[PDB]
Parts: sequence; structure tokens; C-alpha cells
Amino acid sequence: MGSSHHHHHHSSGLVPRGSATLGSGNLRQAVMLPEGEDLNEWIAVNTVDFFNQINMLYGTITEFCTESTCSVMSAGPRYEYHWADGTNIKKPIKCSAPKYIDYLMTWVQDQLDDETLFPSKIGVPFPKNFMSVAKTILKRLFRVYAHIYHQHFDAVMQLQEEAHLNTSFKHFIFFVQEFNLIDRRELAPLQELIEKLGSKDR
Repeated sequence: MGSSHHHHHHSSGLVPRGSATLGSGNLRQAVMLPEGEDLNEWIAVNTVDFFNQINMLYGTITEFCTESTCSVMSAGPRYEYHWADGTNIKKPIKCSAPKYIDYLMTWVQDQLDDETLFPSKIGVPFPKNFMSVAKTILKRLFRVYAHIYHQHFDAVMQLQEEAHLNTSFKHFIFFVQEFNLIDRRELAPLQELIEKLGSKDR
């Protein structure tokens, strides 16, 4: 009615900071054969590296994957996901991300440690066997990678470093593109995520 006085000042928004930076240079050499090495070896060399780099960053964000939200996966005695063979492998069972991922990284991690598809001794045919086996491995590395994007994109940011996922994607594409070994529809689900993200250079 008369002379009243009222005021309130407040503005919160303190964002935390303190992330580390990895100085990975001379990555170009890692994209193309070293000086002059065999191709069959190159493929096997980059596989362990590629899968190791992708499998490594996923281990930090994989812990984020929670809830049944995983399109339901097959795992367990009664029903489980088997590799190599493809005779009826699609049934609903209790299986989370860290669970299905295990079988994904397991298979891959196995071959990298299974002296048979790698160069060591004479026996297995690289230009025939290593190709079929390697084709199943490469497809697995990317497939699992996308998991971080779709299944838990936010999880990437929640871990401070997010550009890492996108950065590694370049080497995953540039590498296959440089040698021209791309194929399958796996490439389809790529132009979309790139367009949505955009292009930030400056």
C-alpha cells in the first residue's frame, strides 16, 4: 500500500573442470604400413590396436550402461549367444550391456590371444582363413563401438572426455577408407550421426 521494499539476488552455475589431454602424434604412420611390412601382418597389427583402443575407451563408459534397455540379449545355459555358427541365434534372455559386451570382447580378445589367425608359424591360410576370421573381428569392433553412441551417448560426455569417441571414429573410417576395405550396410549408420553432430573446426 505504501513504500514496500523487496529484492533477491542469486545466480548459480559453477561448472567443474580438470580433464587431462593425451598428446597422440604421428598417428598417420599408424594408419599406413610401417616403412615396408607385409599386408597380412598390417591387418593383424591394426586389429589388436584398433580393438584395443575401442575396447579400452568402452571399458570406462561401459559401466554407465544400465537398465534392461538393451534390445534384450541371449545369454545363459538354457539360451546363449554363440559365435562362428549362425543357426537360430535370436532369443530373449537376461543379458545386460556389460554381459553381452563380455562375449563381444571375449571372442575378439580370444583371437588376439589365439595363435592361429595371427602370424607366427606355418599352418593356417592367411589369404583365406585369416580373411574370414578377420572379417568377423573388424565388424565386431565397430558394432560394439556404436554401442557407446546409441546405448549410452550421454555416458560419453559424463566421462568428461567425449571427443575421444568421435576422434577414434576418424581413425576407424580413415583407415578403412585409405585402404578401401569398407563394405556392408555398417557404413549406412554413419552419415546420419555425422550430420547431426555437425562440423566444428574454428
